[PDB]
Amino acid sequence: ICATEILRISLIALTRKNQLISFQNGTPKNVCQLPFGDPCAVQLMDSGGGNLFFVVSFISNNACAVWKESFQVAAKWEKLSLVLIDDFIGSGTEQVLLLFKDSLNSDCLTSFKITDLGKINYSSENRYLVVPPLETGLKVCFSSFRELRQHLLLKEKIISKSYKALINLVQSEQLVEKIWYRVIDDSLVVGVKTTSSLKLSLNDVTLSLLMDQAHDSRFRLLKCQNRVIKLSTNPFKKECVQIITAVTSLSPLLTFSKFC
Amino acid sequence: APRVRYLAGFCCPLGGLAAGKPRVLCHEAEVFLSTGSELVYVYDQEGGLLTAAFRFPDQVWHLELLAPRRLLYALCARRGLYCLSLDHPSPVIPVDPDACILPDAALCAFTLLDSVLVTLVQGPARWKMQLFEQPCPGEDPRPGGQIGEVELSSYTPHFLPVLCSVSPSGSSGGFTLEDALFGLLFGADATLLQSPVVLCGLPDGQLCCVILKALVTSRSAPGDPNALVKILHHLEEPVIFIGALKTEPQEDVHCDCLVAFGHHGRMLAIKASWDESGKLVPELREYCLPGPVLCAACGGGGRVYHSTPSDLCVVDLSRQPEEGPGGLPPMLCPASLNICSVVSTKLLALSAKGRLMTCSLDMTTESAGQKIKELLSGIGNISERVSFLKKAVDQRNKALTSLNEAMNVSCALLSSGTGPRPISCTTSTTWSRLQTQDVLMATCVLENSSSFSLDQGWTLCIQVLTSSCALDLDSACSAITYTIPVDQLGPGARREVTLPLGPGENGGLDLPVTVSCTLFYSLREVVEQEGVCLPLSRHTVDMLQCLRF
Amino acid sequence: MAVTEASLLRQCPLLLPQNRSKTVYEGFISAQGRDFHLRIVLPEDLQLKNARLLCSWQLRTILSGYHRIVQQRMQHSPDLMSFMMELKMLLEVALKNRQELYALPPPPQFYSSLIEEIGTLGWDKLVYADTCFSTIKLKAEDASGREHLITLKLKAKYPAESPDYFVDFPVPFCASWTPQSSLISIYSQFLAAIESLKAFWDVMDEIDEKTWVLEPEKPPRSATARRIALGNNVSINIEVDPRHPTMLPECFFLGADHVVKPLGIKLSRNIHLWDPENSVLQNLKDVLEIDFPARAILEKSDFTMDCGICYAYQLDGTIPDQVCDNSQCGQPFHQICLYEWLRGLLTSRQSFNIIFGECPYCSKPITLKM
Amino acid sequence: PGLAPPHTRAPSPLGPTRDPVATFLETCRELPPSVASIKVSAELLRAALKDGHSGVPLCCATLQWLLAENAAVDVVRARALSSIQGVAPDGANVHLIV
Amino acid sequence: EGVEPAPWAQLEAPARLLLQALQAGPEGARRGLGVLRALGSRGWEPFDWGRLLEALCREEPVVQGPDGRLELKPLLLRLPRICQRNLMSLLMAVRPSLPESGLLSVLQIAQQDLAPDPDAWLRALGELLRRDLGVGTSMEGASPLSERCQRQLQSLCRGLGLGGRRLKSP
Ligand SMILES: [Zn+2]
Ligand SMILES: [Zn+2]
Repeated sequence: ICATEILRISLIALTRKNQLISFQNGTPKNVCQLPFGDPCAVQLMDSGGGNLFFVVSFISNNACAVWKESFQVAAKWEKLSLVLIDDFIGSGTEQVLLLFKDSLNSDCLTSFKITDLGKINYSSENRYLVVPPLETGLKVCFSSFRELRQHLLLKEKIISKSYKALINLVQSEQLVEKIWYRVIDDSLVVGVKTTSSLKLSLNDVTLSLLMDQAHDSRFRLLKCQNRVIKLSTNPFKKECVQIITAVTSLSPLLTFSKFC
Repeated sequence: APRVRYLAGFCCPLGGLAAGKPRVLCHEAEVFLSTGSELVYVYDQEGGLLTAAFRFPDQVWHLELLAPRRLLYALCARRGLYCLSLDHPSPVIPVDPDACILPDAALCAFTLLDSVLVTLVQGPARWKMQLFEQPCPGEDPRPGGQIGEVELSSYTPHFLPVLCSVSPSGSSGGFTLEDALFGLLFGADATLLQSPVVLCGLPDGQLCCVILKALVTSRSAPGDPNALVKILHHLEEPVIFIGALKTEPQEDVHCDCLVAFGHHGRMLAIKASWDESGKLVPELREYCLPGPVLCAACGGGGRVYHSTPSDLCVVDLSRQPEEGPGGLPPMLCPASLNICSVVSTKLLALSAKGRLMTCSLDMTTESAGQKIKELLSGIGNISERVSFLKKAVDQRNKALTSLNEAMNVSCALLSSGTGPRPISCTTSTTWSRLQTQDVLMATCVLENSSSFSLDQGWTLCIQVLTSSCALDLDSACSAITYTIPVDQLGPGARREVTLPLGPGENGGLDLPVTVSCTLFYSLREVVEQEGVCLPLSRHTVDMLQCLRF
Repeated sequence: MAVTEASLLRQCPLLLPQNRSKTVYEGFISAQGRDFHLRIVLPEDLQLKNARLLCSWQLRTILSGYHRIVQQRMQHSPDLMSFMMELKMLLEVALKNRQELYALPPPPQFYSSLIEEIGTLGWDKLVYADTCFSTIKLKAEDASGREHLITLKLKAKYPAESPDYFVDFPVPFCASWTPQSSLISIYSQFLAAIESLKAFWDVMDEIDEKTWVLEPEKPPRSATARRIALGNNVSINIEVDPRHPTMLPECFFLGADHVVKPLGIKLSRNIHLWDPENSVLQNLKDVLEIDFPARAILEKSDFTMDCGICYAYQLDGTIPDQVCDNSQCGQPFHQICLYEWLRGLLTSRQSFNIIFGECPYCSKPITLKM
Repeated sequence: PGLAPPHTRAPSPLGPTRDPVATFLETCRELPPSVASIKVSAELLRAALKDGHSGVPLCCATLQWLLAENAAVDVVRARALSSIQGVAPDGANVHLIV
Repeated sequence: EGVEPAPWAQLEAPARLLLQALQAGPEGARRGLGVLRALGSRGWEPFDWGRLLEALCREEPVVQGPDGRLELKPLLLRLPRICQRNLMSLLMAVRPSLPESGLLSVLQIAQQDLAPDPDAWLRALGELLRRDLGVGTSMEGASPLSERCQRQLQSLCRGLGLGGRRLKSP
């Protein structure tokens, strides 16, 4: 588990099929896939601003690190006596420490490697003129990363802004209470319950259904027959109930097990 | 050598410690710490072992300290306000209720000046500032009797308020300002009385000043709020920090700047100008930093160390006056909330995990080869992430392009041009044959004349509404509706749909029947309820189109 | 397209109209693979004489030095579309000018491959590399035992395009660059040019050894002229052809009109005796029928005592009198030359009969009293 | 569709990329042109196509006879085309030469 | 308000001095040579032609012609016309010690391809530099002179008895 709100838990998992899956209140977002098999554990690593990893350890003495923000194996390691996650250096950002097998020596803390997966990498003919260039290159690369993230945030902000702009471009009292749907045999029945404001004497209303084209790769015209339903509530003022309903076939829509 | 040392660790929930409440203090070499729990800890900073721990009841919400009297005031949440002698005649120690002073059991905030105490207490709608004596002679630690109260009538209600004391030069855990800024903000009364002032920042985001000398009241002389409490600035968002800085640094520092900070990152800075008309004016700047700010502090020379959920960052106001934009380098330490800054630069913090730590800012043969190897590995590691983010950016650009095409189509479709150019939909009736009975079908041809391509995200919505005029008996079909996705239509292209209108039951067709097309754009599909419809044509089928000779 | 309905899409795709009436545009503008934030509010009508245009501080700092031009273009420009075209053009110019501050190479090809190639060379060669890794400089040796340098300047794509090569030696250096070639290739070309130009170097080194060379001092390797001194208060300048150094040079004489005439005469009479199998000195000595002095004065060789504007002594009776109040310049001038120079510069200010300004050579305060 | 009478912009059919039950199964669980030809004697085809209606003696009348039941035979009668590229019922293309 | 800075304000000081010297009439080129010997004499014995020939192609904006027209000019066309002519004369003088990559970018400007109101002197010194590199034979009638002058000179030489030499080789 990762976080909790009010009950809503955000949660990493992993499975027998060598997966690594996310969940945000029962919402399997952002699946991954892992190279090695028989996984034991995951720990988490922070590494700096936003650079969350998940370090995954396996039964077969090996481990992987997957980079959140792109559920993608950023690194793999082998033979791994141990994996530890902490600040061994003194920088104030987590590292990962990897211990390599005792075949080398009859001692534990030799044959190590410490790696933030970035600027920090430690392990167990002038050439000095080249160095400050490379250090400046590392710092420029890191700065470009830190700048791209912010640029990307800004693009998402602008896209949101312009969605809302469209919505106000075409255009308060709730014309509709709420929606409900049932399945009878091979029909979907979707219905919506109106309010006082919507006067079916004065207004022809319909109720269309629209398939998400993400599911609908094809030109299936989807058809819907509409009824209105007035029922009087304890007539034996007195409340009427108008509701509006649409009926369609199901089996054209469960090709991908699912639809929205 | 190691710029960050870890001194001890504490209990973190999932995620980490919440903000507002955790507090770090330093006297000389002791450090006093609350994590928003029932405990307050004392660490000797030489070897970071805990000398002592103090179990309060109910969530310590604030701490303050007197060095000369060797006392420590603390605020339990729904109980009141405790005082503890650090001499204090297992290392855990429960606090006895003898130490409670003014058990107001509703006080949300407090501060301290030389011989005076200031609280701030919640009630119903109007919150109220009070002011108490605090006995100068070393005696039984008592409050004394309240000198004064007020009611912050401006405030009508997670985020506690904050108080800050501001004294001028000539007249204490607060800030000493300079005479120019003091007179600019608080006026002549305060400047002549040499009166300390109290700044209360509230969760509304208002930042109110109170002069203390003016706050002397009784049951025969009630405090007038509109006279006595005044309002500097209204940040839209809650307040985290108030401070002051010696910009132009060129213990008792005579500050020149007044700093405030919002949860969401509205910084505010005020300075003295005396510019452009021969008159003293204030230079405000409402900056807008990134992040939800969690904590802040103030260090030597116009620097303001703050923290985000990402990283511990820093801002400099030192140099028109102070600064146009605020640019803020991280210091490559994690999200420390609860930061304190002592000057000698050596700051203290509580990591949002739960760690206490002391951030201390400030050739070879073939090891140079290993160094080159490490540097190349580093650049190769980062580049493979920069790549991914570039591709993400390409896709967000693609989203923006599609949306732009959408808005252009929409504006053309909503506009009047005297010819329905951009997208049209004609219908046309045709009688056909199914098994024995002739049927009446409608072909709805959609045509793109203009350049605009209807790429993925658009869908036709046709609706055939039978006879109208709502009856005694709600019918079995008031309308049929069809939807089809439009994909890769483009310019000059044409789509065609035939629909039945004609008698399936009873051999009876009622006229006029109106067939109406529309287009729906979905914001989601390329990546309150969100979509837009646009109104293409509307054909009525009447008898004359349905006759057959 | 012609109308601003599809031409605007095609030429600024990431500008999204917020409002229905296309009056508020917001979004990003592209220039040299870089997107800049931008919000451009029009009035209720389509007029740019008054409009708002806000930017990110990145874009403002990048449009430093053109604010007046953009403000003028807002008032002068008919349409928004053309204003955006002009703004993209202007951004491209600003970036291509300040290419120092704004760049990022592709490391997976670049940073590793350059070190691989320098290792292929050998690390005894390289002497300098800049912190942006743009400039590098390499060394080579003559068979005679002379050090000669070669500067390269590298782009974001080094192996794709040619790197700019700067070399001292006087003949134009030609380097056949391929995308397959590398630093060893250009270095081999450099050694080829070195072994070719060996002979010219030998001649000029022999002169610099055995003569009181006068007015180049610590000469570069590009220099083909050498004003040699001989006797007293007379000199001979000599320009040499690199391809044919030992061949006769263009040569002539400075000094006293009564001393120089017999030298020109003797040169004319003996010029047929030149032979390009001996040395320049060994030919000059038997042509002019004299020997040279070896640094008759090594300390007070010569200090050019001329106007430092007109490079003449005796301009219309006047002498070089006005000097610099500086140990490192000491450059004389004339009243007239220095007045005409200083009356131009923006720094200079004139009191009643006084002008203060910067010395032309060293840019230090110099005073002229007419 | 190309040789058709109207020469009007019709969308191309492009039959389904998968059967829908096949799509269901794949989702829930996660080149040269082929040719055939015949030959036949010109004498046979002439004597069989006698009553020479119109057009070229061979290949065109042959194609008219091959498509004599198809609705779009009058078009080919006019244009006198010895080759065509039709589609199919299943969306695939088919080109038939004589 | 209407103060204009010198277009060599932002350049390397020695280049600034050179371009200040060449401004000074027909004795501008000799003064350019005196300047270059007076920097062989000083601490920086080499002079960075490769930097000056980039700056000479660098573009900045101007507004000329009507009241309003934005155009981008390089330095060579933005600095004073006598500085231009005495520059190109000095580049004839020190051609051999110049980088060709920069020179060609300069000569392309001097050629003034597709311009109204050209500089005949700049174009002619362009041609005379091309001819001296050996990349501007050009297979054209691209001569320093005008068609007018070349025609009025054919017109006169036609009135003279052609000589027994054979210099053109048919
Ligand atoms: Zn002079
Ligand atoms: Zn000087």
